[PDB]
Amino acid sequence: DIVLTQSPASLAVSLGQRATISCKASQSVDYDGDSYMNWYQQKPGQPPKLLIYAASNLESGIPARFSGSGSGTDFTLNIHPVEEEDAATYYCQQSNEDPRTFGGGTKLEIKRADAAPTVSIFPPSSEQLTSGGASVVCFLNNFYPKDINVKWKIDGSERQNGVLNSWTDQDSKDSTYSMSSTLTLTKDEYERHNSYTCEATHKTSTSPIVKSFNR
Amino acid sequence: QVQLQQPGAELVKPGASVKLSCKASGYTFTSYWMQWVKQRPGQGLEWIGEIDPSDSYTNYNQKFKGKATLTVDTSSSTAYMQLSSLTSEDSAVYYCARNRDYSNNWYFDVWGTGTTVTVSSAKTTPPSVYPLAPGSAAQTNSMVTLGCLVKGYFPEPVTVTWNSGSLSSGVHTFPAVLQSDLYTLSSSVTVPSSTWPSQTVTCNVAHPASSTKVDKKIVPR
Repeated sequence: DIVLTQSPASLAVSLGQRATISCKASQSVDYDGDSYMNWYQQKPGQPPKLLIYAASNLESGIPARFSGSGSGTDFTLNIHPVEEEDAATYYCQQSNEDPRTFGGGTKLEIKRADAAPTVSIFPPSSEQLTSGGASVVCFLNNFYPKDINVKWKIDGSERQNGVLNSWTDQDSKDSTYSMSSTLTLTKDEYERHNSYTCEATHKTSTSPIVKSFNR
Repeated sequence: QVQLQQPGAELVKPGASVKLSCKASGYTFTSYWMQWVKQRPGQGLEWIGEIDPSDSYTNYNQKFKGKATLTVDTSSSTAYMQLSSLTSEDSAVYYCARNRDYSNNWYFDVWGTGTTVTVSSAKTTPPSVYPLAPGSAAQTNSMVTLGCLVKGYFPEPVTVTWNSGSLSSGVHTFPAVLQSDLYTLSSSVTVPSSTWPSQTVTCNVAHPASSTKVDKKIVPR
């Protein structure tokens, strides 16, 4: 079958710049001067969306900043100028032969200006405590770049076990990222300590960003 | 309004099978072919096969011949796909999509909401939902961030909305992380300080596989 290869797998472009996504077919997907190459866009938690069909036909409702070109075995998807809402993953798909196949996909990221995180710390809820467990949560919202790390300090001491970290995908109107660190301990562990701290290390600061509370 | 609806999830035992459904509406069902696609995280998209609802003619991807069976019910406008002898490798999100023909070139213009299928001997576990209230400040901000902890559930996914969806701005939902055969996820919403203390803010969580729903109100500490 005809295999599609997309390069690269990840791309970072600045707002207002041009993003070029390549797609290589293993064999010609041409037929009567008609290239059977389709392009889809997929945002996190959403089904794929059709952008272009037959290689260069823009589906109705799709912004004119998107365009597709190519023939034979070489195809490209162009976005110029790139916008924030364009942060997503793009896939090419051929319909020349059976079986129908898709390319590996390319994740597009928008490069913007640095943004320091907004930090919030939440102590366990009374509801959770009754159950014998205790989870302390820290939110690191709307920052850029996505490079960041969190350290948990209990009574001045660092803790590493029982820490679950999760990042969101790039925001669609902001182009920033967000992340949450959750520290889970048993009710007895939590009740023997008084100071809970979560400090973040981000490039927008030479010294850590600290946020804490006392039981 | 053209629509393709699919159930949120299916939890199946290894070696068993399932019948995924996809209800169409807003168009002449028999007027277009129905496509089925498989999506595994990181792997990408994979085409399973197609079926013409007018005569039930099917076309399969060699790779799935003998694993998937496609049928349709022109009476209720529903398309079906049965997956047999499931294995861990069959865990994924399955989409049904409408096909369209342009100068012999076929492309899919409308996609279904997708169905998360999980193959495991593990049992369904509803989530434990907890409210995350700040409970402190120094009058140093105009906005306040509240949150909700959805912990210890299986399998994916869960749906989190704030005030039944009335609150959509300043909302962040973090992808679930699995630890010890159970998923944990959290969500945040940033509202005006004048809004919260007085206006009731609630977090609504739905867990399709367990058919449970939980609404937790955020009460100041």
